Amino acid sequence: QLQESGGGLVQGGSLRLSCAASGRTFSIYGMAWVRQASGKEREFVAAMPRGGGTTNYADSVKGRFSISRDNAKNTVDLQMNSLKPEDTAVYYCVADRGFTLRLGIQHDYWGQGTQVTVSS
Amino acid sequence: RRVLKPRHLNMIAIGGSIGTGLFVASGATVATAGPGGALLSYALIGLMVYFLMTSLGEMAAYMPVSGSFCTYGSRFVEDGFGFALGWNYWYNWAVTIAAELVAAQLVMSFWFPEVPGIYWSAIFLGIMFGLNVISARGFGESEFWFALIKVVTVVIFIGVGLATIFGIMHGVESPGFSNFTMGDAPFVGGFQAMVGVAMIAGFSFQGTELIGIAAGESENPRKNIPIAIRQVFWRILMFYILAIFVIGMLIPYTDPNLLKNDASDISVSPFTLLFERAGFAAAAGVMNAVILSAILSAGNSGMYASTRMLYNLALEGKAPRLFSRVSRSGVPRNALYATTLVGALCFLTSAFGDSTVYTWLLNTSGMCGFIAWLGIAISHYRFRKGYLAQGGRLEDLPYRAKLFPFGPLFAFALCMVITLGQNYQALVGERIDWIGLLATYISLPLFLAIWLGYRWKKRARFVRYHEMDVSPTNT
Ligand SMILES: N[C@@H](CCCC[NH3+])C(=O)O
Repeated sequence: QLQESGGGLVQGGSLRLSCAASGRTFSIYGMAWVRQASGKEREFVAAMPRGGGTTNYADSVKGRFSISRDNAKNTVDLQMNSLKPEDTAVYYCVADRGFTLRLGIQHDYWGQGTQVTVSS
Repeated sequence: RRVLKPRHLNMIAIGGSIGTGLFVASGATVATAGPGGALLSYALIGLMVYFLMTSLGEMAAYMPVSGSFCTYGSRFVEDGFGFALGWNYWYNWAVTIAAELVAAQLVMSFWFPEVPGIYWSAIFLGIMFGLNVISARGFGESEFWFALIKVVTVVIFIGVGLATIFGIMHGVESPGFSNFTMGDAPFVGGFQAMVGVAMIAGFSFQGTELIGIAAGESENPRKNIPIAIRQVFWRILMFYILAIFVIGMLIPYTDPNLLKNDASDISVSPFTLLFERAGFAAAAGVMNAVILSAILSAGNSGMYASTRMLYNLALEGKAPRLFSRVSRSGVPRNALYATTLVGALCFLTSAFGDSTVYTWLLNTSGMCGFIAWLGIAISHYRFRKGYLAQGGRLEDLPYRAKLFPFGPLFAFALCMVITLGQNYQALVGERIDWIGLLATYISLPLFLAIWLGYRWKKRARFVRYHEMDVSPTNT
């Protein structure tokens, strides 16, 4: 249903990660990206509708990440800048169905996810 | 037999007035001009349609004829004007049939997206041709039942939307006034988008002006006109406003599943989308099947009406005599063949896409309807001016208008500016060419050519004010 790509090892620069969806997806409202560390509570990161009229971030990561969409591959892209070792975690690309942009760390559809680690 | 209750007549009128504009074109209008612009455009179109229908009802009440507004246009302005109006009406019905076929092909998707829709359109056209050539006895009952089903599903949609907007059922949040204000203002685009969606808004309200003609059959129109006017006008306006408001508020304008020139994926009707995104599975399929059946019935009814009106036109000396020949059962054959040949235009989707062809057909139908509205408004204005010049008493008229000449003038100006501002940017730039002008404006050159040819071949001029038919005829 959902696929994520673009992960790897970053020394602390900038990196873009892409998420794509399978067929159907005509009963969905908007997607989101949520991180979690090794043996740590899930923490919301970003959220955005597919069409894209607004974006929602987290307080600790405001002004550093940029979530948008690309029509070349029709995929949701997230650009992370000024990456730091404290952000080493696994990201899940999720999405919600309804009439309103649902927030929180609870979602219906889940993907494989991508693990990102930062080395000194 | 006037055994039908007034409520039955009102619901029949409501079912007849409702077309494909609310089912499919509403999403495109919302995506293009936003909720507020669509609401304003629909309100203006409704007011214009109300004025035009009131004037037509007054015309029918004063002098009833069996030749509809074409006879009025012929006998009050010029014979060629009425001839061109009739041919434009026939072409409008043909374009409407083509648009119905295209819409059926388009809504046929979302169930089998891995097969071209050309085969489905061909099968539907063949089935319609077979039904038309076999018999047309069950037309009235089928039309009445389909109108009842359409009214029922419209009121069900209104009720479920009103239940959802406030929020009573569990498992779904209340969007509130969030989808309205998001990025761009509800009034998105500008003058260009407004006049662009004005064509669709006018197309949606077309077809409901003939009710006044029915009101011309009343023995005492004095009391029958206001009741029907009030009921039909209020019901249509309330239903349209509520449906468009619900669609605009519950669906964001930047939805990829809406009809546009560039579509990321397939597009579905807002009525189906509301149930599909509500988490209630196995319920959108029934509504989609109902929509498909309604589209098929509307297309069959339109084809039958176009064939019958073509035969009636061929009965007189206007059309060439090689159309009134009938078979042993009396069903015309040449008219049906011509209608099928003209409606075969819907096969260009395999070479030019789906959205563009549907938009072009909608634009052509709206332009033809606007030409007809301009003609009928001019005929009504000339008739009233001639009657005033004749000195006839105003109390003798069974019906009248409230504000004159505010009615005909305002509608004429609005229609003219809407028609003219569709593609004004072509002449502004250095590129002029002819592709855009031919693609956008095609009914006007044909109408002008037909009128000029008739005037040249008949040598006819305008009708004098003091030399016109004034005394009504009793049938
Ligand atoms: N409003 C009707 C008729 C449109 C064409 C009128 N000439 C419909 O959408 O079905």
